[PDB]
Amino acid sequence: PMKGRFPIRRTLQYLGRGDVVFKESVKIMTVNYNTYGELGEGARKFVFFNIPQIQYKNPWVQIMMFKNMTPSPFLRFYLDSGEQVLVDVETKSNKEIMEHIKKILGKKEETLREEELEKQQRFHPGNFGPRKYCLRECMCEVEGQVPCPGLVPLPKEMTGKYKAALKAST
Amino acid sequence: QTNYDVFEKTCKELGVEYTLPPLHFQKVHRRFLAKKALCIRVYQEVQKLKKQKRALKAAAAAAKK
Amino acid sequence: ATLNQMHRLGPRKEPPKRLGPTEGRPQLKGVVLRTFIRKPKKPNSANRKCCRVRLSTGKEAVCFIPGEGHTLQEHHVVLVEGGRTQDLPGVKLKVVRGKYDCGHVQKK
Amino acid sequence: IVRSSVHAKWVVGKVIGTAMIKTAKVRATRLVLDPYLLKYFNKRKTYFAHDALQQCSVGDIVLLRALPVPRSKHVKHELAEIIFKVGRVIDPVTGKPCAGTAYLESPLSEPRE
Amino acid sequence: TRFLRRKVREGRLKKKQIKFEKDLKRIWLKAGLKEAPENWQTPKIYLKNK
RNA sequence: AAAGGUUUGGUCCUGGCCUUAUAAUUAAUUAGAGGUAAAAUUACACAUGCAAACCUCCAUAGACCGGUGUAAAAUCCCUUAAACAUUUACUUAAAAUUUAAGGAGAGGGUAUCAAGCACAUUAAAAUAGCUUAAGACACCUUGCCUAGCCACACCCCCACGGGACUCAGCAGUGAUAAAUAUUAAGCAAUAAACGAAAGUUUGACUAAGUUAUACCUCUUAGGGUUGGUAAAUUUCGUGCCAGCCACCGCGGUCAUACGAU
RNA sequence: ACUAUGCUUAGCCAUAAACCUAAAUAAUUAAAUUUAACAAAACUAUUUGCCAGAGAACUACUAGCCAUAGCUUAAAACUCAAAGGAC
RNA sequence: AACAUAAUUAAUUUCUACGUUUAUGGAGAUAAAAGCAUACUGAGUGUGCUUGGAAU
Ligand code: FES
Ligand SMILES: [K+]
Ligand SMILES: [K+]
Ligand SMILES: [K+]
Ligand SMILES: [K+]
Ligand SMILES: [K+]
Ligand SMILES: [Mg+2]
Ligand SMILES: [Mg+2]
Ligand SMILES: [Mg+2]
Ligand SMILES: [Mg+2]
Ligand SMILES: [Mg+2]
Ligand SMILES: [Mg+2]
Ligand SMILES: [Mg+2]
Ligand SMILES: [Mg+2]
Ligand SMILES: [Mg+2]
Ligand SMILES: [Mg+2]
Ligand SMILES: [Mg+2]
Ligand SMILES: [Mg+2]
Ligand SMILES: [Mg+2]
Ligand SMILES: [Mg+2]
Ligand SMILES: [Mg+2]
Repeated sequence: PMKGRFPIRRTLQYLGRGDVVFKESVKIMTVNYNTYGELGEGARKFVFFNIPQIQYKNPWVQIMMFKNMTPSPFLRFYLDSGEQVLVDVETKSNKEIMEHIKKILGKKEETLREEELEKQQRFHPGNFGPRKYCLRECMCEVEGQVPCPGLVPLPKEMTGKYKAALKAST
Repeated sequence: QTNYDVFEKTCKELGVEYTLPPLHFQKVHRRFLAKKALCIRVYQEVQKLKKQKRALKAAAAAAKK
Repeated sequence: ATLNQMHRLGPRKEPPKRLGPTEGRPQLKGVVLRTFIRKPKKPNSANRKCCRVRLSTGKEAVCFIPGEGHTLQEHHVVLVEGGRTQDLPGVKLKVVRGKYDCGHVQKK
Repeated sequence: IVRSSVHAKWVVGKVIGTAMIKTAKVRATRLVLDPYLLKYFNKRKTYFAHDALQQCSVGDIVLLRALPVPRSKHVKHELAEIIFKVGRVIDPVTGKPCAGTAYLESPLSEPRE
Repeated sequence: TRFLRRKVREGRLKKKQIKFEKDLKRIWLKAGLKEAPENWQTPKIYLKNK
C-alpha cells in the first residue's frame, strides 16, 4: 500500500491533470490559509489537492504557503511588472478556487496549442538519424531503395572489391 | 508572532528579557572552545596589523603631499 | 519509514560487490611453488591435490588441481580460474586443464 | 534600466537574521518534486537583501527585488516590501489589524484612527 | 594486559595533544602571523587536569 | 519474476545465499565459405616509415580532422553580457562559434569527516558578521551530458623556466597482461586546407587485409550434460579410495551423483 | 566471628530484563477481518527515532567525558549457508 | 624598473629586473531456579531489579 492519505496525489497521471498554466507574468503565488475553521475548508483542500498540480505545470513559480496568520484565507499573486493580485477564497470550494485563478491568470487553450506545435517545428519525418531523434536511421530502410549490405548482399558489380579486380585485369 | 504590541509591554512590565532562538546549535567541548578562541584572537591581531599599516601608509602619503 | 524519512535518506545504500580470488578477472597466471595435499572438511574424507602459486598480481594463493592425476612440479606455469572448492576451506581457485604446462587429464 | 540576470527577479521569504548593517538575511522556500516519491518538499535558499532603512525584524515576511547590479558578492536583492510584519499583520482582505485568526479591530467598525 | 592499556592510553593521549597543538600552529601561520597571538598558550586539555 | 532450491524430529514464521533469463570479455574443445558491424591489457618505453600543405613571392592553413580518459564531483539545464583567431551581406545586420559573469532546479561516496577559521556586511571606511546535521569543511573514488559534449597532448596541475626529453596520429616493436588487426592501397567518392581557376594535398576518409566478438545467407557437426532444483544413463570398474559439486549433496562392495562404456 | 558496604552530610560515577521486552498522539469496532503462532482483540492516520543474513563484535580504532579495567559512539578483513523466532 | 628623441611625407626607442599521509595481544581452520547491572574473589558469594522459573 502506498503510504500517506490519498496516495493517488503521488502519481504522474494525477499531477498531469492540472489545467492551470500561469501566464509568463506570474512569478510568485503565496497561499494564506487557516488549519482550523469552517469557512476555510475549501482553501485547505486547495492546498491538499491542487497546489501539487499547480507546481507541476509551473515549475519556475515560487509557491510559498503561510498558516494561521490572518482571519481569512486568500491567494496573492506577484507579477513580473510589480502588480500584486489579491484573491479571496473564503467560503469557496477548491474547484471554484482553481477555476477563478485559471480565468484571471491562466493561459488560454489556444495559446498553449501554438507553443506545442512550435516546439516540434524542427522535427521532420523525412529527416534521417538516430532513433531518439528520427524515424529512420538510413535510406536502406525505405521500401524500393537499395537494402543494407549487411541484411542483403550487394551485387558483385556494385562492390569495390569486384571493381578493383577488373581495373587490375584491364 | 501574533500581537507584538502586547509582547513589548508584557516584557517591559514583567521585566522579562526575551532572546530569539539561535538558528544553529553550537556544540561545546574543551577542544572546540580552545580552537575557537584562538581563531578569534588570530583574526583580531591580523586586522589590528592592517589598521596600523593603513595609518602608516596614509601618514607617509600625507607628508609627501 | 515515513515519506519525510524516505525523502531525507533517498535510495538505500548499496555496498560495492566484493572482489573474489581472481580480483574481478576471468583468469590469472601463476607459477607453481609447492604441491601438497589438503584434507576436506568432515564428513568428506579424501586427499585433494592442490598447489600453492604466486599469481601475476604478486600474491600467493592455493589452487585446487582438478582431474585424476597431474604432472605439475615447482616452477611450472599454470592458468588459474575462479570457482571455490566446497569441501576444501580457503581454496577459491582452480587450475585450467590444457593450458601452459598443465595438460589435459590423460584418459587411460 | 536593464533588469538583473538572476532568475529570481522576485523572491518571497522570511527574515531569519538582521545582524548585518543595512542587510537582512532572508530564507525563501520553493517546492521541489521528489522523483522517487512524486511528492513536493521545501527546498530553502538564503538571500541577502539590502535593507536601506533597517526596517526589518526577524520572522517577518518580505518581498525582495533583484538589483540590476550586484551590490556585493552575496547582496543581489533589495527589500521591495514587508508583506507581513512580525506580530503586526494587517489583513489584506479587510484591512483591519489582526492577531492570528482573529481581528484586533472588528471589520464592522470604522475606527479610522 | 591492563598495564599496557594504561601505557597505550597515556601515549595515545600525548599524540592527541600534539595533534591539537600542531593544528593550532597551522592556523596562525597560514593567517600570516609569525608568532602565536600575544598572551596565548595552547591549553593542555588531555592531561590529568581534573 | 508467474517463480524455484536450501535452516527443523516435525509444522509455521522470519531471513540470507543459490538456481532458472539476458549480455560482454577471456579461456578449454571444435569448425567451410560468403555479406556486415566491431576491434580494446597498460597515460609503460619506443627502432623505422609516413600522417599539412598550398601558391606568381605577400598571405592563408598546419588552432581542424585524428587520438586518449590525464585531471577534476568535477556536471546538467538556464540567465545575462561581450566578443571571434569567423562567414555572408552592408560599409553596416543577419548568422554560426566561443568567452566571461552568474543561478529556478537537478547532480557519487564516507558523519568514526562535526565544526569550517575570514570563509561577511557597510563604504564617513565602520559593524561582528559569513557557511553548517535541510550535511559546511575534510578525505576518497569517478570522464558524462551521448546526433554528441567535456578534459588532456612526455613530465613539472600551468610552462618564463626546469627535467626522468615525446607515437594517448596510422602502421609496427619491446616489456607487461587472462587479453594478440596491415610496419597495407588510393585521394576515384564525401569532408577539410589552399588557390581567381584548371587543380594540388590529406594514415580524415574510401575500397581492401586480418580475427567465430556479434548479426544475416548457406552448408559440414561439434560441445556439453544426464541424483534433485532441471530436459535426459545402460552395463562394468572403484569401495569415504580415486574423484565429483552453483546450492543441497555423492563415494566406507546391489554408485541413476566418481571413471569407462 | 568480623570488614568494605548498606546510613548521614558535602563531590563524583551514568549503568539495569532502566521491561508493561508495548514509541507518543487522535481515531474506529465495521470492513461478512484468528489474516502465521504464542503474548495483549484487531485495524487506521500522523510525527520522530531505529533496523536491513550470521559469527568476527555490548570488539578494534576515532571522538566526548572529575570516569584511567570504565562510560557513550562504533567498523573492516575474515568465514561460512545458514543464523533466529513461535509451536 | 618604465625616460626621452623627433616632427614642412612621418616615425623611432622606451614599454624592466612548516606540517601531512602510506608502507617495510585479539579473533578464526584441518583433527594430525535462570537471567540483567555491578563489586569482590573465583563460575562462588554480596546489593538492587526482571519472569523469558515455580508456587492453593
Ligand atoms: S544501415 Fe543503411 S545501408 Fe546499412
Ligand atoms: K527462501
Ligand atoms: K577459446
Ligand atoms: K596535463
Ligand atoms: K578525394
Ligand atoms: K553430440
Ligand atoms: Mg579467444
Ligand atoms: Mg575529434
Ligand atoms: Mg582518472
Ligand atoms: Mg608515450
Ligand atoms: Mg602540460
Ligand atoms: Mg598507435
Ligand atoms: Mg603526436
Ligand atoms: Mg580481443
Ligand atoms: Mg598514401
Ligand atoms: Mg575558394
Ligand atoms: Mg558398482
Ligand atoms: Mg559417470
Ligand atoms: Mg562497618
Ligand atoms: Mg574507526
Ligand atoms: Mg525496574
